[PDB]
Amino acid sequence: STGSATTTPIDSLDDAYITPVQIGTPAQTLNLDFDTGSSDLWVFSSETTASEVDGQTIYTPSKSTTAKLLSGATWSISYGDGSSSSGDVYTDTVSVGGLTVTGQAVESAKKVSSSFTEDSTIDGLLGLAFSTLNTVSPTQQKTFFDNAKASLDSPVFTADLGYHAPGTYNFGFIDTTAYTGSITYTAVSTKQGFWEWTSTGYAVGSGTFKSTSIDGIADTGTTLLYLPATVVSAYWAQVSGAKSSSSVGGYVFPCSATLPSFTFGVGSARIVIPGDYIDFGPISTGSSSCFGGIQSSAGIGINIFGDVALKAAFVVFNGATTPTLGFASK
Repeated sequence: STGSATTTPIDSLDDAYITPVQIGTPAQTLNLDFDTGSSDLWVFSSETTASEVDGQTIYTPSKSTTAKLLSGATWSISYGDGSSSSGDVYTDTVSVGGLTVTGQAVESAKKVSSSFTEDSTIDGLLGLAFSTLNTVSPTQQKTFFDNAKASLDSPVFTADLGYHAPGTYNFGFIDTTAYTGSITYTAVSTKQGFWEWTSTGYAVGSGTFKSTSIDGIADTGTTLLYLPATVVSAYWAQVSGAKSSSSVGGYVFPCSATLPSFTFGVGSARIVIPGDYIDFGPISTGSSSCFGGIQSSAGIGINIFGDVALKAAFVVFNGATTPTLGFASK
């Protein structure tokens, strides 16, 4: 089997991407944030504290003839940005782009943090990291991809995120018309539960490529590109007037600037992020100071190849017995 679904930016800055997902019988379609950095499929629901729902579409398990409460199961997750959610668990039928999994764990939120409430466009998350990170207790549950992968034509999914435009998540096949050149594959460590890999280096604009190992994670659920402070300082030094602002929480730059590209290495291959992918717009409405899309990872503990990086590539998440990642230009 295969599936193919369009993913759409939630706003004009590409702050996140949402993908429609059918849950239950009859189908209830929710728009979920596909997140290769986590491993829970959780949704706003009829069980979510009413004051914490503000415009989201909810899953109502009592209206699904295939929903079954997973007895005794609870979940609770906290994300790297400080947001969180928790609740109980159903199993139900879940379909993405024509690919159907029966008995998928659907984690129904009883509580969500304010950042989720305040984002009316995101109805939940669909985790695509390794199932070892799933938070369901006392019996850990499998991700949608883990449940589907034996049925797929090939045990892979691909992320093709757009810049200020829709893109595609495919399951089970590699669309050879969706990229240019070849796909370069690179080794993955699953020891932390992530799609963790080592970039071979970087360049700023037309500058010389610096060969240096940068261990990080491919994370579709993180907006920005978080890299070591040395790398980030080298990038922003090429933008007149850019500075790290402690009050804002990262590098900012004059909105009148023209940003240089940023290149990262995948083996001997090179992925070029155009400068305008690095512009996240005014820090507050009407400001002429703009927020940068490349930020230091120093306070995180891990480097993160988030959407800023991934949207410059066609990315293969190869879930073979030994997982690998692939990157192509597009």
